[PDB]
Amino acid sequence: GLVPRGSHMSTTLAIVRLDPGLPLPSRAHDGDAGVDLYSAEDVELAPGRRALVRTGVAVAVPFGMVGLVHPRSGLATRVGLSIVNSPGTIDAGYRGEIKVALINLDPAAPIVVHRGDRIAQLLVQRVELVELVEVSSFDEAGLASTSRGDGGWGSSGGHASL
Amino acid sequence: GLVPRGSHMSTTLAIVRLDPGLPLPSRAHDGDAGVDLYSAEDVELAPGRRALVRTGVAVAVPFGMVGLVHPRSGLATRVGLSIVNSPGTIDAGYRGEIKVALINLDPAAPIVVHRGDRIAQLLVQRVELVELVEVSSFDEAGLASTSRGDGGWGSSGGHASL
Amino acid sequence: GLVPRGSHMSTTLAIVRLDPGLPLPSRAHDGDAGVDLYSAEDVELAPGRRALVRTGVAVAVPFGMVGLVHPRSGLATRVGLSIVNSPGTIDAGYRGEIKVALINLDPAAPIVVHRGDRIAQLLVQRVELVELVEVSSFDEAGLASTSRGDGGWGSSGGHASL
Ligand SMILES: O=c1ccn([C@H]2C[C@H](O)[C@@H](COP(=O)(O)NP(=O)(O)OP(=O)(O)O)O2)c(=O)[nH]1
Ligand SMILES: O=c1ccn([C@H]2C[C@H](O)[C@@H](COP(=O)(O)NP(=O)(O)OP(=O)(O)O)O2)c(=O)[nH]1
Ligand SMILES: O=c1ccn([C@H]2C[C@H](O)[C@@H](COP(=O)(O)NP(=O)(O)OP(=O)(O)O)O2)c(=O)[nH]1
Ligand SMILES: [Mg+2]
Ligand SMILES: [Mg+2]
Ligand SMILES: [Mg+2]
Repeated sequence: GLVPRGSHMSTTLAIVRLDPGLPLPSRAHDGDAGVDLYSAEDVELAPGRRALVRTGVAVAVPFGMVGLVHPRSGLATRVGLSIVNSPGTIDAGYRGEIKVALINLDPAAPIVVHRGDRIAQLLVQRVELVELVEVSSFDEAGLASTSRGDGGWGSSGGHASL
Repeated sequence: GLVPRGSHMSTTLAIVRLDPGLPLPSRAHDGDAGVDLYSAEDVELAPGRRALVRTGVAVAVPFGMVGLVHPRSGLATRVGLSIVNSPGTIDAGYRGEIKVALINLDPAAPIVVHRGDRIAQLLVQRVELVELVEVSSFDEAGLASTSRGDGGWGSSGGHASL
Repeated sequence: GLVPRGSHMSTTLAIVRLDPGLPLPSRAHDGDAGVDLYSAEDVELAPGRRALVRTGVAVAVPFGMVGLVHPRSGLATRVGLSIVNSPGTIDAGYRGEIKVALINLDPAAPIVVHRGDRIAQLLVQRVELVELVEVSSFDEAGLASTSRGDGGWGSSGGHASL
């Protein structure tokens, strides 16, 4: 129960298990970035299909932070599982159930998810709650020219298509 | 106009409305992680098709930060809308128009986007501007062994496929 | 070799080039959020197919941070290249090779990746290593009501489908 001096600053996350039959989300290994979310339900996804899957939890992301729902890498490579809105963006004011928009990006093999499978991971990070300052031009804001300028969308090269 | 003591530290984001006919991006609710980006154009996406869509804004993400373009959850589940390069990564030096690489992941129904629809959200976060230190092995860097080791890509289990 | 007073706080990332024939990952422009990852191999992706591609590097993300593998925007729009598990989540304890789960989201044109192409970018950010506090209800935790409440999944509108 002792908070190591190292962890004095670590953030608490209130969580409600809407489905008490599932374990609390946990990190697979010390230092892992996210806690794994469970599926509360059985669902089968044919190739190309998506589903909105309940995780059985609600959280209270602190004000000034964001929760982020990321796909797991193993299911992504092994069976083509993804998340339509990845990274899913959990707002600090949200008090509903976290759901995951799973999608089967494999062309031929269905994906079967069972209740209690670990289907995604939840990260928590600080976010800047931006105050927009509208300007007529970045010059007017007295901003210096930058190296990148308006270069984007492959401008630096690195593939034959670019 | 008073900055609450709580918000003293909040980050300003210079923004140019390249399309002045669109509202400034805004947070839907207090504490929300992102501001919603508008489409500056009408575009129809057949199943499987993608488009590079103008948002009508340019921003100056502060040095030491990153802008992040995330899909909205409702369009993702309701109509299969996604973003090919999600999360889109807006560099601090970028001064061009923010564009969104929308894609229709539904197998059968086209997606119609109208000018003035909210099609994505923009977050701003700090980023570590990494100094790489090349080493011959993590041992040489005197790094301690870790629990995870070289485990990845589903190593912790949690689905029948893994 | 002088660390500018401005960069005193900048984070070092230990890296092993498992494939020494590839350049170290680098930022395309000052201030860019990520370093570009190379492919260590040649791979051809037919429409809809995915592959697990080696980058030739291993890193040691600091404890309290996360590495994030993001797609590049140019390949995403030009040829439909994406990443199945985007954003890929590199844990601080991981000492294996970084791999990228590339996928071809174009319906008709194959994507050819050559060894030495820049196929993704790696960001490093702080992460909150969450301590979960289970509560019976957010009321019990004495949390105030929020504007958003349980609204999600398009609740704020902004498209005809919502
Ligand atoms: O969703 C996005 C992503 C990028 N961009 C712009 C801003 C960003 O700084 C720039 C380059 O983004 P990436 O580095 O993610 N893509 P890529 O490496 O292909 O382009 P470049 O070669 O210019 O770095 O493109 C957008 O407008 N929207
Ligand atoms: O794009 C990625 C993502 C993950 N990885 C490696 C490093 C990360 O620490 C490890 C596990 O990532 P995930 O936790 O996102 N996937 P999963 O939960 O399936 O694997 P594990 O069960 O090992 O945690 O896989 C990559 O090499 N590239
Ligand atoms: O993966 C996710 C993403 C969002 N959500 C919930 C929490 C988040 O606060 C809420 C809204 O998320 P978005 O803002 O990303 N989507 P959208 O803009 O469509 O919904 P809203 O109009 O309610 O903001 O939906 C999930 O449960 N899982
Ligand atoms: Mg994992
Ligand atoms: Mg929203
Ligand atoms: Mg780039």
